[PDB]
Amino acid sequence: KCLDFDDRTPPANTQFLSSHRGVYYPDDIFRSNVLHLVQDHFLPFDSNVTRFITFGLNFDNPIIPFKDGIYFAATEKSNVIRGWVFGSTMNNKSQSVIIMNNSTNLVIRACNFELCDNPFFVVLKSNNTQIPSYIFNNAFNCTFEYVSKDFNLDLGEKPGNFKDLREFVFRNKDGFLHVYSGYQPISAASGLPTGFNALKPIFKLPLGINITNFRTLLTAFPPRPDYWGTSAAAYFVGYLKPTTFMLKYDENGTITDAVDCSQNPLAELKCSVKSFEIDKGIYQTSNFRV
Amino acid sequence: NQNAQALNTLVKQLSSNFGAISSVLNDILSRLDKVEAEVQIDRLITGR
Amino acid sequence: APSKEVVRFPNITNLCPFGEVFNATTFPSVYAWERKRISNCVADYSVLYNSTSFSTFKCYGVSATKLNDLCFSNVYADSFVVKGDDVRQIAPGQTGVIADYNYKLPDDFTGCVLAWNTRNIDATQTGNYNYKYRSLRHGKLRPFERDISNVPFSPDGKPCTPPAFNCYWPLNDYGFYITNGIGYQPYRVVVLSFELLNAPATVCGPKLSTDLIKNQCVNFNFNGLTGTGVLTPSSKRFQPFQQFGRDVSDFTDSVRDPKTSEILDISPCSFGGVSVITPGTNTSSEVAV
Amino acid sequence: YNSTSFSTFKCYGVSATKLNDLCFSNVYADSFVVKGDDVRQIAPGQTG
Ligand SMILES: *[C@@H]1O[C@H](CO[C@@H]2O[C@@H](C)[C@@H](O)[C@@H](O)[C@@H]2O)[C@@H](O[C@@H]2O[C@H](CO)[C@@H](O[C@@H]3O[C@H](CO)[C@@H](O)[C@H](O)[C@@H]3O)[C@H](O)[C@H]2NC(C)=O)[C@H](O)[C@H]1NC(C)=O
Ligand SMILES: *[C@@H]1O[C@H](CO)[C@@H](O[C@@H]2O[C@H](CO)[C@@H](O[C@@H]3O[C@H](CO)[C@@H](O)[C@H](O)[C@@H]3O)[C@H](O)[C@H]2NC(C)=O)[C@H](O)[C@H]1NC(C)=O
Ligand SMILES: *[C@@H]1O[C@H](CO)[C@@H](O[C@@H]2O[C@H](CO)[C@@H](O[C@@H]3O[C@H](CO)[C@@H](O)[C@H](O)[C@@H]3O)[C@H](O)[C@H]2NC(C)=O)[C@H](O)[C@H]1NC(C)=O
Ligand SMILES: *[C@@H]1O[C@H](CO[C@@H]2O[C@@H](C)[C@@H](O)[C@@H](O)[C@@H]2O)[C@@H](O[C@@H]2O[C@H](CO)[C@@H](O)[C@H](O)[C@H]2NC(C)=O)[C@H](O)[C@H]1NC(C)=O
Ligand SMILES: *[C@@H]1O[C@H](CO[C@@H]2O[C@@H](C)[C@@H](O)[C@@H](O)[C@@H]2O)[C@@H](O[C@@H]2O[C@H](CO)[C@@H](O)[C@H](O)[C@H]2NC(C)=O)[C@H](O)[C@H]1NC(C)=O
Ligand SMILES: *[C@@H]1O[C@H](CO[C@@H]2O[C@@H](C)[C@@H](O)[C@@H](O)[C@@H]2O)[C@@H](O[C@@H]2O[C@H](CO)[C@@H](O)[C@H](O)[C@H]2NC(C)=O)[C@H](O)[C@H]1NC(C)=O
Ligand SMILES: *[C@@H]1O[C@H](CO)[C@@H](O[C@@H]2O[C@H](CO)[C@@H](O)[C@H](O)[C@H]2NC(C)=O)[C@H](O)[C@H]1NC(C)=O
Ligand SMILES: CCCCC/C=C\C/C=C\CCCCCCCC(=O)O
Ligand SMILES: CCCCC/C=C\C/C=C\CCCCCCCC(=O)O
Ligand SMILES: *[C@@H]1O[C@H](CO)[C@@H](O)[C@H](O)[C@H]1NC(C)=O
Ligand SMILES: *[C@@H]1O[C@H](CO)[C@@H](O)[C@H](O)[C@H]1NC(C)=O
Ligand SMILES: *[C@@H]1O[C@H](CO)[C@@H](O)[C@H](O)[C@H]1NC(C)=O
Ligand SMILES: *[C@@H]1O[C@H](CO)[C@@H](O)[C@H](O)[C@H]1NC(C)=O
Repeated sequence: KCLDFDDRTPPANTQFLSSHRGVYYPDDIFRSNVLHLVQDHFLPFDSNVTRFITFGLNFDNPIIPFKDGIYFAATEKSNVIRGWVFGSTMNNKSQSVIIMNNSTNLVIRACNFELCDNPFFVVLKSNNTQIPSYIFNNAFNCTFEYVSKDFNLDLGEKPGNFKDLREFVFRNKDGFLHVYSGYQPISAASGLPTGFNALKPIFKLPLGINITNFRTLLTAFPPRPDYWGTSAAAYFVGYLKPTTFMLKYDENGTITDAVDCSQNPLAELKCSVKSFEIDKGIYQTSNFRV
Repeated sequence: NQNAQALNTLVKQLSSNFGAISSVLNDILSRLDKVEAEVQIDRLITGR
Repeated sequence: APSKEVVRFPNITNLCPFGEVFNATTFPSVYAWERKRISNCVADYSVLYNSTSFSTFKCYGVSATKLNDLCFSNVYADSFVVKGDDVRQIAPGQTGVIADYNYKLPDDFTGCVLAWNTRNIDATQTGNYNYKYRSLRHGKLRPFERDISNVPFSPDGKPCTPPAFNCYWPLNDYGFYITNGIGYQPYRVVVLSFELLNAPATVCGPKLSTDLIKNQCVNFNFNGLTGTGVLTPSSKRFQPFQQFGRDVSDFTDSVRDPKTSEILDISPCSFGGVSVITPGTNTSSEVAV
Repeated sequence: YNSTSFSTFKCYGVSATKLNDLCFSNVYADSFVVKGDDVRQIAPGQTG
C-alpha cells in the first residue's frame, strides 16, 4: 500500500551551478573534425540547478515542474535513484509515464496511474535485498509499455564518496519524449562536479502526453519493519532554454566541447567567428540587445 | 590567407539553404519529383 | 560518367502489415487516437490496390512517385475515425474542433494522410454513437499530443459538476447513420509519419539490391539516398544511431552499408583541371590538351 | 463548433490559426446559395 514518511525535513532547494553540462547530440548525422552551429533547447552554461538529497531525515521527492524539458543529474554510490514519473496532474485524471529500474529490468509504462504521494522502492541493509514496494495504486488506460532485457542491479548501501554521476536530458516535443543519457565516474563528496559530457540519444518514446510536472523515484532503507531510513544520494535539476550552441566534433566524431553563444560577449564573438581560439584585439559584436 | 579564406568560405557556403528545404542536392532529388525538385533546385542555383 | 548501378537496401523479407493497419477490425476515436510502430518490412503498397480505395491521399515532405525508391525511418501509423466534413481538418495549419482539441499535425509534418469512406461498416440504420471527439477544452492541443481525460468543463475554468448550469461534459458522440449525407458519414484516417534520409531505416521500398562495387564511378542508391560517386572503404567509426556522414559542405561523404555494416566513403567522379591549346580554328582544327 | 459543420472553409490573406489573435477592419458578410458543383467557383481566378 501507499506509505507516508512522517517528520521529514522540508527540501532545502539548495542552488548550484551547471558548469558546461547538459550538451547532447542534436541529430543522427556523423560529423568529425568540425565546428557545428545549432540552435535548440540547451541547458545554458553555468545556470542555476536545484539540489535534492536523501540523507538522514531528508527524503526529497517533491513534484517539480517540467517547463520546456529538463537536465537531471544524479550523484550516488548505492543506486538510490531508480526513475521518474512524468505527467501533468500527477494523479489518475491524466496520462502519466513511469520510467524505472526495478533492479532486474528497465520498465517504461504510460497509463492512468493512481500515483502514491510518496512512491519509493525498499532495500534492506541486512542482506541487500529489495522488497516489493508501491509506486502506484492502480492503472487502467495503458497506451505504451516497454520492458528491456534482464540484468542485475547492485543493491546495498556503500561507503565513501559519491562515485557515479548519471546525467539525463528529457525533452517533450511533437508527441515524443526524447531521453538522452550519459555516465561519468566521480569522487565527489557533495555538489555537482564541474565538467563536460555529451549525452547520447537512448530513447525517443512515442507517448503523446502533456508533461508539466515530474517526481523522482528513490529507494528507502528501513532499519526496522515499521520505521523508515535513508542512504546518502543527491540529484540536481536544471531547465532547458532555446539558445544557440557551437559544438566541436573531434576525429572520432564525438562531441568533446561546446560554446554557449549567449553566455557573455566573448562567447558571442567565438560563435560569430566560428572558432574556440580568438586572437588579441578588439572585435565588433552584436548591438546591445534587451 | 585572403585567397585561401575566400576559397574555403566558398566551399562552406554550399551548406547554406537559400530558402530551400535542404542544401543537399541528392536529398532533394531523392525525395521530390521533377517539378518540386525544380523549384528547390532553382532556389539553390540562385543562391550558389 | 557512371557505367554501373549499385543499390544497397537492408535484409528485409516480410511485407509491411498493410492488412493489420488499413484492414483492422476496429478503429479508435479521434480524441483517443492510437499510434502503431512499423519496422523491418517492405512497403510494397501496390498490394493495397486490390483491396483499398482512398478518397483522400496527400503526402507532405515527399513526392508520391518516389515512395517506391526510398527507405523510411521511425515509421508510425496513427489511426482514427472522423466525420466527412472533418477530414479536411487532418492537415497542417488547420483550425476547427478536431484540429484544436483532438488531433493536431505539426507545421513541418513529413508523411502522408490517407482517408477513406467507411459508411458501410462504421454506420448503422439505428445510428452508431461509439466514436467521440472532444468539443470543449481550455486551450489547443500541441502537435501529435493526446488528451484522453474526461473531467467536467466550465468556461470559467473552475472545478465543475455536471448538474450545474455552467457545467458540460467535454466529449461529444458522432452520430453516424446510414441515411446521413456525405459530410456526416464516417471516414477512417491513417496518418503515416516518418523521417527519410537522415537516420537508420528498417522499412524499405520494393527494390532489388545489387553487389557492392568499389573504386569505380557508379550510380548508387543507399537506403533511398541516390547519387553518383566512387565508393571506398572507410576508417570512420559510426555510432549505432548514425547512418550517414556529412562534411563541412553538407555533402553526404560517408555511409554505413545496410547489409555488411561496413563504413564506405563516397567521392565525386569528376575531378581535375583541363585546358585546351589551339593555334586558331581558321589556321587549324588540331588542338593540344 | 457546436452548431455549424462546414464542408468548405478556405481563408485568403490570413492563416486560419491566427484568427483568434487579430482584430478585423471593415468586416462584411456576403451570403447566398449555389449548387454543389458551383461551390468551387466561389474563389479568386475562377471561370464559369
Ligand atoms: C482515482 O484515484 C482516486 C484517489 O485519489 C487519487 O489518488 C490519491 C492516492 C491521491 O494521489 C489523489 O490526489 C488522487 O486524486 C480514487 O478515489 C478514491 O477511491 C477509493 C476507492 O473507491 C475511495 O476509498 C473509499 O472512500 C470512502 C471513505 O473515504 C469509502 O467509500 C470507502 O471506505 C473507501 O475508503 C476513496 O475515498 C476515493 N478518494 C480518494 C481521495 O482516495 C478514484 O476512484 C480513482 N479513479 C479510478 C480508479 O477510476
Ligand atoms: C480511461 O479509463 C476510463 C475509466 O475506466 C474509461 O472510461 C470507461 O470507459 C468504459 C468503456 O467505454 C465505460 O463503460 C461503458 O460506459 C457506458 C455506461 O453508460 C456504456 O457505454 C457501457 O454500458 C459501459 O459501462 C465506463 O463507463 C467508463 N468509465 C468511466 C468512469 O468513465 C475510458 O474509456 C478510458 N479511456 C481510454 C481512451 O481508453
Ligand atoms: C497540460 O495540462 C495542464 C494541467 O491540466 C494544463 O494547464 C492548464 O491550462 C489551462 C489553459 O491555459 C488553464 O485554464 C485556464 O487558466 C486561466 C485561469 O487560471 C484562464 O486562462 C482560464 O480561465 C482557464 O482556467 C489551467 O488553469 C491550467 N491548469 C494548470 C493546473 O496549470 C495545460 O494547458 C496542458 N497543456 C497542453 C499543451 O495541453
Ligand atoms: C541562483 O540562485 C542563487 C541563490 O543561491 C543561493 O545559494 C545556494 C548555495 C543556496 O543556499 C540557495 O538556497 C541560495 O539562494 C541566486 O543568487 C542570488 O539571487 C538573488 C535573487 O535573484 C539575487 O538578488 C542575488 O543578488 C543573488 N546573489 C547571491 C550572492 O545570492 C541567483 O541569482 C540565482 N540565479 C538566477 C539566474 O536566478
Ligand atoms: C578516438 O581516436 C583516438 C585517436 O584520435 C585522437 O584521439 C581522439 C581521442 C581525439 O582527440 C582525436 O581528435 C585525436 O586525433 C584513439 O586514441 C587511441 O586509441 C587506442 C585504441 O584504438 C588506444 O590504445 C590509445 O591509447 C589511444 N590514444 C592515442 C593517443 O592514440 C581512440 O582509441 C579513439 N576512441 C575509441 C577507439 O574509442
Ligand atoms: C544480409 O544477408 C547477406 C546475405 O547472406 C544471406 O545469404 C544470401 C545468399 C541471401 O539469402 C541473403 O538474404 C542472406 O542474408 C549477408 O551478407 C554476407 O556478407 C557478405 C559480404 O560481406 C555477402 O556477400 C555474403 O553473401 C554474406 N555472407 C554470409 C551471410 O555468411 C549480410 O551479412 C546480411 N546482413 C545482415 C545485417 O543480416
Ligand atoms: C521488473 O519488472 C519486470 C517487468 O514487469 C518483471 O518481469 C516481468 O514479471 C511479470 C510478473 O511476474 C511477468 O509476467 C513478465 O513476463 C516479466 N517480464 C519480463 C521478465 O520481461 C520483473 O520481475 C521485475 N523485477 C523485479 C520486480 O524485481
Ligand atoms: C462574425 C461574422 C463575421 C466574421 C468575424 C470577423 C472576422 C473573421 C472571423 C472568423 C472566421 C472563421 C469563422 C468560423 C469558421 C471556422 C470554424 C470551423 O472550422 O468550424
Ligand atoms: C472544344 C474542345 C477542345 C477545347 C477547345 C480549345 C481549348 C481549350 C478551351 C476551353 C477550355 C474550357 C472548357 C470548358 C470548361 C469551363 C466551363 C465551366 O467551368 O463550366
Ligand atoms: C534477505 O533478507 C530478507 C528480509 O528478511 C529475507 O526475506 C530474505 O530471505 C533474505 N535472503 C535472500 C533474499 O536471499
Ligand atoms: C480484412 O481482411 C479480411 C480477411 O482477409 C477480408 O475478408 C476483408 O475483406 C478485409 N477487410 C474488408 C473491409 O473487407
Ligand atoms: C484481387 O482480388 C480479387 C478479388 O478477391 C481476387 O480474385 C484476385 O486474385 C486478387 N488479385 C491479387 C493479385 O491479389
Ligand atoms: C452544445 O449543443 C448541445 C446540443 O444542443 C447542448 O446540449 C450543449 O449544452 C451545447 N453546449 C454549449 C457549450 O453551448
